[PDB]
Amino acid sequence: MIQVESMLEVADNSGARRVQCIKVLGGSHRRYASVGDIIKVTVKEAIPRGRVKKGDVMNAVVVRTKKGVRRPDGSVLRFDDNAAVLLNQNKAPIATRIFGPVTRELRGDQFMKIVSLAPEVL
Amino acid sequence: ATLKSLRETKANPAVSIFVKTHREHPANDQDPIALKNQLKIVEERLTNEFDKRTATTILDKIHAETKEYNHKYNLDTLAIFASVDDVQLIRMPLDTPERVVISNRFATRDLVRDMASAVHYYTVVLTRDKARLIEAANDRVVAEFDTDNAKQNNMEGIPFPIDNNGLYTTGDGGSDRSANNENSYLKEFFNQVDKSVQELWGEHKMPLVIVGDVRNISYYKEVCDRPENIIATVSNLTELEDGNAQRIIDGVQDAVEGYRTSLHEAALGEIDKARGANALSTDLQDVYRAAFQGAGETLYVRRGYIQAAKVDEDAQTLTMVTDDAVGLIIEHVINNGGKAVFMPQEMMSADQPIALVTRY
Amino acid sequence: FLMPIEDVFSISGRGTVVTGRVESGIVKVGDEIEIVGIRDTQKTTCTGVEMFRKLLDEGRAGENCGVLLRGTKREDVQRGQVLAKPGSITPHTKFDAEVYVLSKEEGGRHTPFLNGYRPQFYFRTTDVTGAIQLQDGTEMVMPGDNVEMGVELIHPIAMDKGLRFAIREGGRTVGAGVVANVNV
RNA sequence: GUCUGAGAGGAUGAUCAGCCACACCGGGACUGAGACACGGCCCGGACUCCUACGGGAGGCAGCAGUGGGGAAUAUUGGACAAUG
RNA sequence: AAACUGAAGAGUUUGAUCAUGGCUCAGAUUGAACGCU
RNA sequence: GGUUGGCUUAGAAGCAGCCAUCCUUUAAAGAAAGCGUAAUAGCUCACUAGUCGAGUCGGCCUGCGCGGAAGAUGUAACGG
Repeated sequence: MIQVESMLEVADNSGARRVQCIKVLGGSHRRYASVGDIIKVTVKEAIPRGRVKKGDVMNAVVVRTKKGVRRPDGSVLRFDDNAAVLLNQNKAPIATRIFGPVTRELRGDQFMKIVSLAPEVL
Repeated sequence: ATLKSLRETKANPAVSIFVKTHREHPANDQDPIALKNQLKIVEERLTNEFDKRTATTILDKIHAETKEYNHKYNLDTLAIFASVDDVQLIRMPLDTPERVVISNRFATRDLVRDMASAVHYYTVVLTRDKARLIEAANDRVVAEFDTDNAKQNNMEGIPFPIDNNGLYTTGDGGSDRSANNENSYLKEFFNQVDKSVQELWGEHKMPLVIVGDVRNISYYKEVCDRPENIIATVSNLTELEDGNAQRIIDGVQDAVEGYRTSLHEAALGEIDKARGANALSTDLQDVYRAAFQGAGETLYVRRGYIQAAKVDEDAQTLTMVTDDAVGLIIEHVINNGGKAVFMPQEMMSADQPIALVTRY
Repeated sequence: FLMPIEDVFSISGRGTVVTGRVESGIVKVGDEIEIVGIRDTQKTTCTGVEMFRKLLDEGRAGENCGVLLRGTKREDVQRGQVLAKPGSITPHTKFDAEVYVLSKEEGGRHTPFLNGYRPQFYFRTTDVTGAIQLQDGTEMVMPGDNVEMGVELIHPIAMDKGLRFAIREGGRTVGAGVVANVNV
């Protein structure tokens, strides 16, 4: 459960280190983003001379949450941080390296490179 | 001296010399040298292709006229239109390339460009205490709409300058400060100001630029009778009550240039419409032929597209002589009632620098 | 063997890779090939044929193999030239063509093709400005007709007698042509 | 040592020879007469690659050579016949 | 026997002069580049 | 049919606009009342002949109607 004004760690190599959610997309009163959900963020702290600069507004996908993700057997899977991966203007990853694990909720078409670049997929 | 006389004057030879020129010093140090170089070019061209007597006569007539030129009061281009009889000396702001054209007619394409770039508009100045209205053409104030304007005589609304003498501003009224009706009162004041502006516009329709604080501009916007007539809103102009009319005009210039840029951006869509209807010609020879036989409706030129060509009039062919084939096409289109639009070099590609929307 | 060049890039340690649909013939590692078109002809040799990030045994006709070159600095090759067997196919600029002018029902123009017309010619993977030059007795070509015309392109393009090109103005087709003679 | 300079000085430390230090980056040692080891080991790191996704591989500042940077610097040669 | 052998100035401040004093040049050198050949 | 009347206009052809609106073959047909064309082209109309058979056409005036006619707690603008 990510909402506007939530800090997320950055789980790729796009130069940002911390982002803040400024919009949960996909619905007029939509409250929360879980893993696989696309959010609007501002990058709040980036590495020097990186691709992304501090203060930029862009798209991200949540790739892990502390609330957890439910599985069809009823199990929950939680993480120690909230982490996103930055996206293009067409909601495609701009990453060449993914840090930390991700879940199988990113299986599909538009996050397949996130899945294939993650060190491990839960 | 005007575009009309220059276009309607015929000579043989008629020489148009355009010299690049600067407004400030020490940049204007090269204007004498640039003029002298451009005159050497035309002297040798005339001596080559007409004769020594014609060359020396034309150059003497223009020398006698350019000897007075101060070169400290230069504009951004110095144009010289010379014949064997008369010599005209004009200083144009716009721009041009240093060039010599010799033909049966003067190269008036830059004057056509300047004329086609003109915008006439109203400037409605709003404050919380007053409204002004300025009639404007490009850089200059035409009129400021005072009691001495004599276009406010049959006004039924309040004439300009409209002072906000509302009840809440003086204190008779009803609903004292505790009601918090300031916004509603100011909204109605701007509504009456809009009534006056619309009354004055209904006789001399031309677009309006709204100048004032961001809150005033927005209050006006949600109250204006014809909000689709507004071309620009400037919220960073200073001294709106006591300021000069010319000062307001100078403030609105970024907005006016943005509006011109938007007009060209829109003409892009007209070209696409003509291309879909297959009534657009982009080949230089096809454009020349269509413009020559009066079939051209709107010419679009890349703003600097100058091509010299071996134009044949009777055979109606163009091959690549006339030093300004594009200028000749512009002249034909203007003569046959069409319009010319000079689009910027990033709206129009260098691949296709000319496009004639034909009448059929 | 011939293959138009669509994309050009360079791989470190490997060299310039030129991708493209192999039109005909065969190309394998070690084959000598010349880069014909736009610029001047230059010879070179093949060192690698690969596609989908895996090395291929040999690039055959139809397949989209991207062939690697030796010593070409990725600036002497550009989109439009053909990777060709040496000697075969010569870069020309003056060629005669049996051009059919499209009517207004297949797109086309409402005005005829007249001598001195300069449209774009698309041959395989590039467009080049041309100069239609009708012979004696013809001043314009009615939309819907077909006639033999001479073309003077602005830069050399590798062509052979029988290759089919398209003519265009403003991005819409104004005719289709087939080369019938190449002159120097 | 090299260049310059009458010299004294000034500048400099390619090629040849001596000494030192380094071996993708940080750290630890093993074996050995000798190494904390350029084409050895272990751990950690960044980068490139392979993978069946569980895991693995690598280090031209050796000689050629490629990309890149640059104003600019060479062959992906032969033989151990000679000295080692 | 020998290693013991080596040292140049000019232009430019002034109406002109001498001095001072900077700037510039003629020499040699190079892991050189570039231009023409 | 003269004929794209003349002028104008890039065009200007019955039909942007301006000035005429004439003659001919006629049973009749306008220098055209509309649509249409960039201008042409094209389709009509006026008008005439034929078919049909008995009433029909258009203005003016008066009476009573119709549309124009959207609001907030509930019909809610004959008290029912």
